[PDB]
Amino acid sequence: EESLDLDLERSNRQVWLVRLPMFLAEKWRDRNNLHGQELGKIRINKDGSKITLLLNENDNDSIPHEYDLELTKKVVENEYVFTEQNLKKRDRYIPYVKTIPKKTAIVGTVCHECQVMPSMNDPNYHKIVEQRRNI
Amino acid sequence: DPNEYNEFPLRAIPKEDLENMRTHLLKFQSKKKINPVTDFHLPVRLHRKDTRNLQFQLTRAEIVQRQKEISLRRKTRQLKVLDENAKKLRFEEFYPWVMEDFDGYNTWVGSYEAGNSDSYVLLSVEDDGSFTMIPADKVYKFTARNKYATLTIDEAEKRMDKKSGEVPRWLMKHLDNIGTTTTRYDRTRRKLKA
Amino acid sequence: LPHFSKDDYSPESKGFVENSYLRGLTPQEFFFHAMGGREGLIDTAVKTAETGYIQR
Amino acid sequence: DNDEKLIIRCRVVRPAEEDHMLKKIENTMLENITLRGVENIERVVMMK
Amino acid sequence: TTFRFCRDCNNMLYPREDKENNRLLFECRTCSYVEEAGSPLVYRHELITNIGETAGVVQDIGSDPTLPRSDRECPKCHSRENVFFQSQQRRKDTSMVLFFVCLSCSHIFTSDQK
Amino acid sequence: DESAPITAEDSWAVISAFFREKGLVSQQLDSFNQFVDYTLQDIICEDSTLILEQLAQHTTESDNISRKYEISFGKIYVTKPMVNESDGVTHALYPQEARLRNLTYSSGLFVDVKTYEAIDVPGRELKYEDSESGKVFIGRLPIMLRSKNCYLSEATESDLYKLKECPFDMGGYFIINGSEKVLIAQERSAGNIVQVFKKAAPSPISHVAEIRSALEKGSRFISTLQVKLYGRSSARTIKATLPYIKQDIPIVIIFRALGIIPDGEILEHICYDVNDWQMLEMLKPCVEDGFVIQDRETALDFIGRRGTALGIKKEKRIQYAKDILQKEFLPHITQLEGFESRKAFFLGYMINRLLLCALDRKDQDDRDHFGKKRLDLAGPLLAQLFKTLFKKLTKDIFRYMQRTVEEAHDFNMKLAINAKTITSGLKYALATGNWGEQKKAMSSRAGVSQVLNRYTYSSTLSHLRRTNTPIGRDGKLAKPRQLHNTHWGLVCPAETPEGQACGLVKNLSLMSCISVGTDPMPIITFLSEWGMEPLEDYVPHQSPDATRVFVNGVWHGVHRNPARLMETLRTLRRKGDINPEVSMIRDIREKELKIFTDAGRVYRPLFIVEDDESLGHKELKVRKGHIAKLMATEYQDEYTWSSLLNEGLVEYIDAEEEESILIAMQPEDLEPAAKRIRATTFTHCEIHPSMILGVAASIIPFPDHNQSPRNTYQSAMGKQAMGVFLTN
Ligand SMILES: [Zn+2]
Ligand SMILES: [Zn+2]
Repeated sequence: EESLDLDLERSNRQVWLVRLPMFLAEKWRDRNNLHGQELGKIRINKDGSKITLLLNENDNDSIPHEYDLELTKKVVENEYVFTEQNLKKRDRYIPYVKTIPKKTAIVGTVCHECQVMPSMNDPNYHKIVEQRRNI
Repeated sequence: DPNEYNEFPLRAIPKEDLENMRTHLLKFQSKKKINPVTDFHLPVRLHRKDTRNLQFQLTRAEIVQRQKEISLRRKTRQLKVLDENAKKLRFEEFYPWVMEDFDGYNTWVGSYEAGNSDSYVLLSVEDDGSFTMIPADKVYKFTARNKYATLTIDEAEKRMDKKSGEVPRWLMKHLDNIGTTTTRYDRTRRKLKA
Repeated sequence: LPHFSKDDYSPESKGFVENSYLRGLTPQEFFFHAMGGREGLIDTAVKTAETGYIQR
Repeated sequence: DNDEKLIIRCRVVRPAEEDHMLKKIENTMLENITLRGVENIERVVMMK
Repeated sequence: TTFRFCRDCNNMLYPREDKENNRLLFECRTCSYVEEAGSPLVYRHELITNIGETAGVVQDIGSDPTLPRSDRECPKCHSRENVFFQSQQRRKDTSMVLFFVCLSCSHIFTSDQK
Repeated sequence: DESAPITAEDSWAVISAFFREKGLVSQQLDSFNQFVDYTLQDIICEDSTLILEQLAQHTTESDNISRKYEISFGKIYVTKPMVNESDGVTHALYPQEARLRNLTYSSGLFVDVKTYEAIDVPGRELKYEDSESGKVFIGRLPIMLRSKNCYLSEATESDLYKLKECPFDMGGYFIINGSEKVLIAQERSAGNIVQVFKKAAPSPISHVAEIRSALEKGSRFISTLQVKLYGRSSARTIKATLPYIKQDIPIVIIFRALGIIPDGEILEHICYDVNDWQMLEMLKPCVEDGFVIQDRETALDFIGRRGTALGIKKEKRIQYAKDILQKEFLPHITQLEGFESRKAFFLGYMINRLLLCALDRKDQDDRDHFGKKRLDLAGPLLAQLFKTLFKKLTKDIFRYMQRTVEEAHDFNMKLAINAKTITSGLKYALATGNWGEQKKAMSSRAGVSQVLNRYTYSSTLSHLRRTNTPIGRDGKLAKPRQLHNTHWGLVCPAETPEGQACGLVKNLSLMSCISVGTDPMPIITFLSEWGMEPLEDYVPHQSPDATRVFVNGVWHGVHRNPARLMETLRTLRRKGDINPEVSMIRDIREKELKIFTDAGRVYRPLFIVEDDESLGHKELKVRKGHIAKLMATEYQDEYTWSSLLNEGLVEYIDAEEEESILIAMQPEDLEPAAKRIRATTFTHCEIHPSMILGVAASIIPFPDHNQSPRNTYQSAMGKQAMGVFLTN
């Protein structure tokens, strides 16, 4: 029923791939979370070249409320986010190839590769330093 | 702090929206920048297909043109354990991801690398200014194929046999003069001409 | 030896025994003397069986 | 000998695909052409 | 003696001769791309050489303790501090020549007293 | 003052503390304690899966029920030595009791053992998926004396005499059938490490590189990988041998089949300085060899048959080849499904190392260097035997469960014969000296369980810290018999037997300690967190100077600044946040960083010297106050050697690191600006030179003042002297 050809419409959306520290990734990658609630705020210079993250107080002050975001690659090429789901239910050529069709659509273009690092000056920070030291 | 910045709390994607929907990361290996919307000839189809004899496979335009023209057990067994997620991953990767445009000009074959799929998290700015938080389950890497009209396996096996000390330095040139195994784009162009 | 600067060919650096038994050696020289003694021991302990075979 | 660059210039005479054949020629020249003396003899020392 | 690769694909360009124009051409034996030859040089051998002695000259040479220090001066900065080490070419027919690199001028120069 | 420096005399207090803490037999004791605390629950939970879900053994049968027979082992348990005689109650044993009664000072074991189904008639499918007791007895195994679970490990001198054994009996032997029994270390070449050899001229191979591997220690995973360089000439070609491929294969084909088609990328994986060329010239013929194939699966399509019986096939399954390359190829860095790129980079690294030796840029490898060896000990040996016997156990468990097609599940009585098997096997291995099951002495090097000598206390101590390697029956005369420079301060340079074994058996120096290994996962996670370039996105062009990073011989990533990472790791170790057994080396010349945390390394203590000094030139960190506190602690009859370790005053050094450290023999040799003969960049000073000896040589007065072979004669002979050996 659905068109087998992928959608090319949703491509034009910039995407920021973020490498995330283990403690924070454990929380955010949880499926129990992700209800749509806001989690943190971002700060961008008018001059640019410096990005820091302002985490909301929902963290229960067990982790830093401020982080610095460093663009590992300011310019990014040939990296995109495509989404997948189930579909509704010498000149010799090979007739049978066993195609398997899925519903697919490309939804964004990656433009900024950046990593979240805890700001050592943060008062709640440097605690995860001892936590990582123990482990 | 003095308002030298744009502040806005990023908001998560709704939970109920996420389920039954899978989001993956796409990668191309190419020195030159490639834009899928412009370079590729729509319609573009993404299928999970067997990659054996990719050259012999007909183009989507070629397929459409062809369609239009037509119009005792041992009873005792023990199975070693394997992780269910690993089994599912193996089943999914049994067939590679293969993407083609209608023209057949550019073809790309994906592969799965598990190096950093778990740690990486997706963030793209929403229309309102929020940043959409997506756990990235898998990351796929696509490579170009058949652009240079590759030679087939059997003749390669014959060549590697030490019949000659060195293969002809112009063997590819002679084959191209014979035009054997034309490119999928070339085959599609020939079919369109016919 | 890990007590020396690299790339030295001075006799002490590369194992010349300077002192005499009367005063007594120094750690490094002691080690080198041990090396020589071990060499002699093993070479004789092998030549004995070999040359016995030849003699027979 | 007047020239201070000891250089030899040779070309194959034929009335094309030079890489393999000429590399083989070079290998033959380097490891096949004796100059003087008798093979299976190496550095010889003069003793008084 | 450097090697070029096809712009269309990272593949070695094999030299080949223009029959009529009598100039060397580099053709990608994979894809029909062809390229002009910069120099009449094709292959270079260098059976015996005295190169490769500047291998691994990291900016952090002075950081390591184990390399000995001397009092000779670099003829750029004249600072008596310097780090010296012998030839990196590990062959039996090497030379006793040494190499002096000075932390201050960050420059390498030979031990040749001549 | 308390901040004053330390006179060479004062070092003795530190030594006193170190012995008071560690104890001489620490090596043997700790090996066993490690093998008991862990590696046993691990070896069980690793392979605790066994299920017989007889759904219907054929379609229908309607359906039938998914007759799961699930058996799994949970936590294990160990007991104090607790042995009952015939027809009697169980006694709480004691070492002298077993020793006089010819018992085996062992203790029993028992482990917990664990249907609800999923059903499927044909269509749909893919969702078609007991105990009878608890903590069932499984056998009994011997125990180490004064181990964690030995009665003596807590005795007081009064109580110790109550039990009637000499308090000087420090040492972990074994009591088998009433006979003191001791195992001896076995040195072996360390695995998972690159080596290159220059084979003899007549053979068509001139340079070879070999890799060994293991999994600790499933299936034994030997899996030797070797790459050979052919020809002397245009025969320059590189081929590799891979199981189960029985032909030599051109490496270019391997790269392509791995998933790297464009030749330039493969060149990038071998050559690093694009400016240099020579390696490209010698690669040229290799590139020419693989000029014919241009697709990954086509390269995979190469047969490399070696068997087994060809299953579903046309000529060769691409699936077969990829399953080989993932599951079996290179059992280290990864073996699951999806890390072709890691394999490619590591293989390119090894190719580059091979190519250097042929290009004379770097010299021949040294097999006899000590650091690249290891010392297998009680822990690993018992691990091997327990693994083998438990595999036999599981195979027998599968038997007699398939036999009971009818009723019922035993769960009780077969395990009794199983316990007999496990106990008998352990007893046989520890008593006979043969090492393995009753396999007709196959692969059974005998010298593993020698009988403990008991003549002189000196001899007895000089029999615990003992080593042995297999080389041959007669012996060669240019290989490790002669001493080596690397042996400094780790193995006594005089305490060796003579004759047909000289230079084979060797004896640990005084403070030398053995490495018990540690999980590397926290270390690698920390390293990645602090900034690592995962190799998945590495590129030589943008990293013309970056430094490679290795852990236990696995490449993980590349980093830009090595210096800050080096100092940070050093500081974190010194602060005590990492097990000090871990050793790292920065080969600044080679632009390389190594991390080692395996088990079986050999290391010695050392003073740390701070280059900086407010007082002036240079100084070792420890001062007089610390040693005064040490003396006070000792005479109290609370500083320990550990308490010295935590605050960064002494640091362990493995045999590998010394190639990156400068040592000062005396604490005053050059620190400031007839009897005998006596740079400025020291980092560590020897605690005391007289500690390079072993047990027996220590007795020799003034060993400096006599000829070395005479010292060796005395070291061997002194063990043949009478006196006292105990008090009981
Ligand atoms: Zn090309
Ligand atoms: Zn200078």
